[PDB]
Amino acid sequence: GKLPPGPNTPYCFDQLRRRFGDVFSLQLAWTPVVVLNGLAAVREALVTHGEDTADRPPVPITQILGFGPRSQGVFLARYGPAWREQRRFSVSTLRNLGLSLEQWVTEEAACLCAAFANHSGRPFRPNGLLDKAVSNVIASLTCGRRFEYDDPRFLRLLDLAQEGLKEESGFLREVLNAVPVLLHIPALAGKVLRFQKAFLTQLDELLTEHRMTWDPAQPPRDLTEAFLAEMEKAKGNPESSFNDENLRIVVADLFSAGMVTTSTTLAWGLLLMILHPDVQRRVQQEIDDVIGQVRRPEMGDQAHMPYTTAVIHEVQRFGDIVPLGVTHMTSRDIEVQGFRIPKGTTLITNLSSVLKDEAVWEKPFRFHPEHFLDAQGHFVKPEAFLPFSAGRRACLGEPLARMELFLFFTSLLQHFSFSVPTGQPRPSHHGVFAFLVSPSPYELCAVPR
Ligand code: HEM
Ligand SMILES: C=C[C@H]1CN2CC[C@H]1C[C@@H]2[C@@H](O)c1ccnc2ccc(OC)cc12
Ligand SMILES: [Zn+2]
Ligand SMILES: [Zn+2]
Repeated sequence: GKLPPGPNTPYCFDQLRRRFGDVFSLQLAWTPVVVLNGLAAVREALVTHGEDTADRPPVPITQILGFGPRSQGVFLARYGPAWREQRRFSVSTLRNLGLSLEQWVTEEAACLCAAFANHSGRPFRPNGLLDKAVSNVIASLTCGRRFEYDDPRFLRLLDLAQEGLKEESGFLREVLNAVPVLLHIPALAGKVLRFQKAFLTQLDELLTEHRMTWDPAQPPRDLTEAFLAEMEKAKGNPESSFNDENLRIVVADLFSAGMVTTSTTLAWGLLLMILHPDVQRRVQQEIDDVIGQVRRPEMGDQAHMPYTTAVIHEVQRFGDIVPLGVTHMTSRDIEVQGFRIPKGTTLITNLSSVLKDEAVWEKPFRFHPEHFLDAQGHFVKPEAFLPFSAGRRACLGEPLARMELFLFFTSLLQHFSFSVPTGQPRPSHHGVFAFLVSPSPYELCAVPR
């Protein structure tokens, strides 16, 4: 079996793809890595061989966060029953709460609009408030409450989360994962994940309060209550993943996976609306013709707003916030584009190469909403639209994220006209790579309509 050819990062991989093709390999430290580029490669790996590519590479430092065999959360959980039980529970719970989450999102959108209006037309960076609105949607899903935009514990929670994102990058974490033995030195153990650990600690305090107000004689109001109820039925069952050590991990996974993604996406959205005011006006025209100017947007509006739906999809395509997705690990030998992938290889899915594929999209490096329209103005979704990846491990947040993007974006453009402040440089459309790819900082003016 022949192996893939091969010898900041997103540009580098797209460079190597040019040189060695769509499936190439690397040795990143002591990890054999295979990178997949383009729709064909990614689907072959994640769908056709989806059974064998749905594992995660082990992360030894998660011991520090209370992880264990039946306590792996969902995002990093190894392929196996502790992942599948929590995967199915979150997917189902999200779905059940639809029957609601939309009500929580819609209320949050009105809170956000009111917070935007308080800037009375003066320039401001939108990011802070977008984070808060998006964080309160997760708060609503997980604990059945929101927090005020100036609640002290709410702000510390978001602060801890931002600092915890940074801890995903570093020399220290790379060494400790390589040799988990170094974790016996307390000086090192206490430093690796101090912000993520502090987040969980702050979270415990919220979960303890929620556990006091839970009414178990009523149907669960939110996901923590659904979990607690499952935890009751599972007392006496050492096989269950429904336990107090997993609860805090699963809820931390939903916050930390769901905040920065949806928020960054919305930040790209507003930036592209001030760089392309003509798209903005067309969206505001479609809003006026379908929704009007008083009534709050509802999810039922989306099927009648093909242009707004195109724009929101193009924001995700152009924004391309998670260029390299989330790593997978193979649990069996597989074949991709002919090449042999050994068991235990880390797979990197180059989602950027799918979203920006020049063979598929008309002008992939332009902001071009017609990427999702046909000449008639019908919304069409190409198969290369994979901002959430594919297969068994594809973003379980996707239905909620879709709801948030549509209800936050259209609520905002319903009530405000957005522009570049009249004395500043046209902000760049080029992102800042980090954990996520986010817009380079900008301010905007939001004036009522
Ligand atoms: C625009 C917003 C979002 C984007 C672009 C996004 C993107 C992604 C991607 C690329 C993955 C990796 C799939 C893979 O492993 O191949 C992922 C996984 C995941 N996402 Fe999202 N995400 C978004 C919002 C959310 C939200 C709102 C939540 C929670 C409600 C969420 C929760 C998760 C979880 C738990 C996983 C792990 C799934 C698993 O391992 O089974 N995400 N997301
Ligand atoms: C590729 C990164 C993924 C790994 N975790 C699950 C989803 C994302 C982010 C998150 C973690 O980095 C993280 C970031 C920020 N604050 C956190 C707070 C607690 C936490 O508990 C597991 C994990 C956190
Ligand atoms: Zn509750
Ligand atoms: Zn058509």
